[PDB]
Amino acid sequence: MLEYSELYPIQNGHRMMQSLDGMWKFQFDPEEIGEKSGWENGLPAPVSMPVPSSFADFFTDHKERDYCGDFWYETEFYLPAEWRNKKIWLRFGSITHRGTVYCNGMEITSHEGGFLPVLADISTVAKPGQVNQVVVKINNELNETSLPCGATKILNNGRKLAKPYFDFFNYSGLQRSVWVIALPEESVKDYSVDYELCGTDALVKYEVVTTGEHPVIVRLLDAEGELVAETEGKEGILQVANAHLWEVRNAYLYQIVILITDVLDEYREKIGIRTVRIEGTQILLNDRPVYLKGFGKHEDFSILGRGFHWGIVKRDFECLKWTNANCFRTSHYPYAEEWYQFADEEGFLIIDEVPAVGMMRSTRNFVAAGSGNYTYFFEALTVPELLKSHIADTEEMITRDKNHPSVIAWSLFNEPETITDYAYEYFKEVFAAAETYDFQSRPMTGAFEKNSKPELCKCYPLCDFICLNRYYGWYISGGPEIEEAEELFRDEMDRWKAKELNVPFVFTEFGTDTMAGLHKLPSIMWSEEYQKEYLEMNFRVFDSYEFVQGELAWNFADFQTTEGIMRVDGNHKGVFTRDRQPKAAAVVFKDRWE
Amino acid sequence: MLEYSELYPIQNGHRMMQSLDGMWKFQFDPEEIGEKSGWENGLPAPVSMPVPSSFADFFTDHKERDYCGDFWYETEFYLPAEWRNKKIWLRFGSITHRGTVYCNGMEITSHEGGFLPVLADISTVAKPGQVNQVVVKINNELNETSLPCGATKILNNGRKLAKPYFDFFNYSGLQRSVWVIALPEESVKDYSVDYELCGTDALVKYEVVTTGEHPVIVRLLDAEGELVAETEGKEGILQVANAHLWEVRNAYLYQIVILITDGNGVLDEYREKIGIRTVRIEGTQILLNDRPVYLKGFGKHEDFSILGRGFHWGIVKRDFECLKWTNANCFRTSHYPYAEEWYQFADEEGFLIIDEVPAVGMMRSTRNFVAAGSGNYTYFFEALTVPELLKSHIADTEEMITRDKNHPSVIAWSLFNEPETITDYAYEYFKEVFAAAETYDFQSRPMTGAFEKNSKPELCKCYPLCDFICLNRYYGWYISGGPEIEEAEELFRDEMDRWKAKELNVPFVFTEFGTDTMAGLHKLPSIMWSEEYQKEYLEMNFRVFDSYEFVQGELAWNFADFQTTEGIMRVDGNHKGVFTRDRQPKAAAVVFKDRWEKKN
Ligand SMILES: [Cl-]
Ligand SMILES: [Cl-]
Repeated sequence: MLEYSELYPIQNGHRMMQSLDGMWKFQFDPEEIGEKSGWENGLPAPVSMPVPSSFADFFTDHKERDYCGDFWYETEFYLPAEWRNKKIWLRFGSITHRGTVYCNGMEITSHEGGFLPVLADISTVAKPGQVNQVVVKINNELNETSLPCGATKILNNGRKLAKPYFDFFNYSGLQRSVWVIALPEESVKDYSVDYELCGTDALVKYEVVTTGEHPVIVRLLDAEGELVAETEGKEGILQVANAHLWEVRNAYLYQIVILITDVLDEYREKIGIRTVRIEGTQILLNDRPVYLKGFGKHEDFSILGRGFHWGIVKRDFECLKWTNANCFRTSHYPYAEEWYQFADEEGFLIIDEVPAVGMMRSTRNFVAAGSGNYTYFFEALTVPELLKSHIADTEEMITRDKNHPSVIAWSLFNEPETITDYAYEYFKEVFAAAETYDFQSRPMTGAFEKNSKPELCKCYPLCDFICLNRYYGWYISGGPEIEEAEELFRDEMDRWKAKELNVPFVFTEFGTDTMAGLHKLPSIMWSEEYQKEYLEMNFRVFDSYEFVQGELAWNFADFQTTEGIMRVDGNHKGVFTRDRQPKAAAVVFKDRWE
Repeated sequence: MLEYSELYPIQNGHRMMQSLDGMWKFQFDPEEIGEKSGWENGLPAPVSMPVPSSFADFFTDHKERDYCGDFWYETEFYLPAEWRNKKIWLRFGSITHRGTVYCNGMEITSHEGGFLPVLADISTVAKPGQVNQVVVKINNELNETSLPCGATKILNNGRKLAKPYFDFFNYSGLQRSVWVIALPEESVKDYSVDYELCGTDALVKYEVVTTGEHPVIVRLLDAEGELVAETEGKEGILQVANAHLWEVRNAYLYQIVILITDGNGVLDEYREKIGIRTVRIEGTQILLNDRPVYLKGFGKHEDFSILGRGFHWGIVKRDFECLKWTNANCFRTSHYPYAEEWYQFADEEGFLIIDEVPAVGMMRSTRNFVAAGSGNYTYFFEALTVPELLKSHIADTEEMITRDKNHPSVIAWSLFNEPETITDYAYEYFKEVFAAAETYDFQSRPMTGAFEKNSKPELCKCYPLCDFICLNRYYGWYISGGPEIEEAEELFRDEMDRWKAKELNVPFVFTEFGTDTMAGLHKLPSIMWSEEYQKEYLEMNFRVFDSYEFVQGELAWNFADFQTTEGIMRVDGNHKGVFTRDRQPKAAAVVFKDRWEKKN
């Protein structure tokens, strides 16, 4: 279990917080001489770099956009003098992909994983009342011992080029907000809630972790601040009579309030009373079935790359609502915590995905996810280091996101090898670990490439429901062969039906690249009309199987990828353009999903 | 009465034809010296030029693209020896806009009007069994004394620049096929058919004009070649028992055969395909074969990448497959008569045509699309140029009607588009055009024209002349667009309520309505110029149309993106197309398909 708290920062009497967002100093370190040359003390010749954002798309030259290797940030903040006697942490929403944090010259901690928060305890070096310095050494290379997976090519000048095993640009930097926070010396470290429904009434079971021994009181407030339940102890049950349940696209948020007393700490968070259970082939939310309708997405916008902005969230949610979606998948990595906060208010359902993408050794991975070629990926001697990373990223993800009502499943892989017992052994461990970290035991899943065929795949028995990525009519029998493609699709769904697994299937990826404004009569692959015809055919197949309980189309919006001959300025399978405007097919979803 | 035949060329024993399409020789004449310098005998420094085609879009520099003034074409053809003792004509489908034809050095004839055939009798100068020469001086300037109307600016270096009073590019040259043909010394010059429906049977009234006095017999053949009627005489009635009528989008064509007989011999033989059908306006209704018809389709343009107005059959084939997928039954030949092939093919496919003379730009404005609702009168029909303009307007009408009157597809003549009509000088002008048109058409079929918003119900003086009234309105675009579209609808309905209150008891067709739409431009919520806005503008205008019993047709503007003269309001032509210039469909094309599948 973890040496820090994953809880979002708040500001009350006992807990303080100050934003470090703004313009930082930035400098590339291509010869990797920073540590030995005093950069922990300040950067020798930096530039200005916005935070949060991704560094790549600001520059005007290739070597800098495509930089791969070591690079540094530095900034300076004044701590209020009133934060003596408090524990003081730096909280980075993310450090992509790995980094060591230095503060006032001292190395505080290093982290691996570029999509989950990083906590640095600077209590012993922070100078309250004075100006303080923070310096972060970051690395954005890809390998097969960390997620997401890939490789690093050295070119003739010795400069490094990222060669990912995934299909999305390797944005990196400090992409999410950065805080400095003050906690009490005895503090709430973690807590977990589970829900039971008793007719109209409800139980909120909870457990609490603290950095101390003092008694804990837990209060639960309704939307208007009035009290509805109170229990003493670090373990308890809250009784909410005539409970107001969090519903799909109709949220109700209670407020939990955790206290440590003699009052030493207070933590407050919005939660939603709802239950998630798989009965047979159905997904039950509050004991009634739900059908998932929505999109795979990316944290991706012009200029900012993966940088968080609230304006992107607002628009992306006003578009999801306009299509009448109810659900999205945080593909292929946990998002910024603000996305889940807002999903909670709006009643969207989230499949939360750990970044286990790239577990097949292929640099053009999307044509290759149906080629039939096994890459011997889980037979290699780096696999134990990889497994340790994957489990640690699952643990940090679940701890961070488990108390959001919108999060209803965990996706623990996208398009890996599953056709050999080497991969069963691997994934069995991962699921085992995820089952222990989630106090609610909500459904665990992953998304399968076409190569994980019903006859050969070893891993679908680990899944509570099964997610399929399928491109019938695009990478398989596309264009004039599109009727062959429908058959082949039905052929496979027939074989899955024949297995009588009695579990739900969700299509988590299907789509066509579509250039906005390419019209052709008759339609051709890449036009707007072909996208509509494609979707109308996948819909017919989905609607032919009682156990298909969900469609998450790929993608919500055009996004940026590694450049290559099959990628025309990124990936054009969006239903919206990258500036968040709808292609002709968005209307297809809107109508179907009403 | 015209000094030549408008009859399309055929090839039998009595009548022979030869195409002159190919690379011709071409030369600009900016100093206007060709005649004094002997260009009538050949050009001194030519380049090659495709025929048929408009010259403008081939070149890579502005001076040649935008050329305005005199320019010359030349080619050479071999006349077979066997054409001695025939009358030999050159037949240009069109010479744009005016020209003078020369054959082996000799001025044969001159013609004014850029969109109808030019016939030049070269019988005295032709040399059969030898190689012959044709040379044409063309001028593409615009003025206020011919159609279509514009003006001509002289730049500071002496260059002429066309400044049209219309919104389409001033393509010009030899835009249509060219033939040399041989006719008999006694030939059929002209004929005309009218029809009456007799239950299962039908009458084909007719009349023939020849160049001599030998007698005529007229035969009528069904679709399979079999004889169904015969009559002696230059005027007659053919009696067709168990007639197959020509019906909208369900065409049947008879062959008519006109012979000039020397007892047991044949002197001339002309064959055209025709279609029995009747057209009549009864009250507010447009009756085809005695049932009501709702017009659904488009205003078009003879326009295409590289070719300009140049004629190609593939442009036809694609454009008709698109109209059929759309479920249209109609189109208007805005704003000039088309190549004859367009009509021939509309006959096979059963489309209805409104045939438009080129009477456009009768109002002095160079940005004339912002000005058809401005409210500003330009005294256009009180100028002393007007009597000359009237004469060539009538002349183009007579030539259009004489040419096109025997196509079943042609159900009405449009004699103006967006002129000034709020004035008695304009009533007196158009009373003459309409009176002329009535006489040249043997079927006395409906005559109309299209009115700008400026020609309000209270002010207009010209709508009485029309058998039905065509309106060009842009409520939701030029008027009260974008955020104000709610208001554009109430304004529209207020105008229609005033037309209603006049109780004119005539049908109204909407011949223009549309929005510039950039393919690929998507906005949510929609904005003027987005594809989404096109669809909404349309849904709005349909609600208005459907609120009025007397609205009996809707021709959207335009079938396809097309080229205009350039300027700040024109992003590479006009983008009111429902299809792109390369004839693929924007999102509002299915709006039409669905509405029109489920009308009548
Ligand atoms: Cl460069
Ligand atoms: Cl130039």
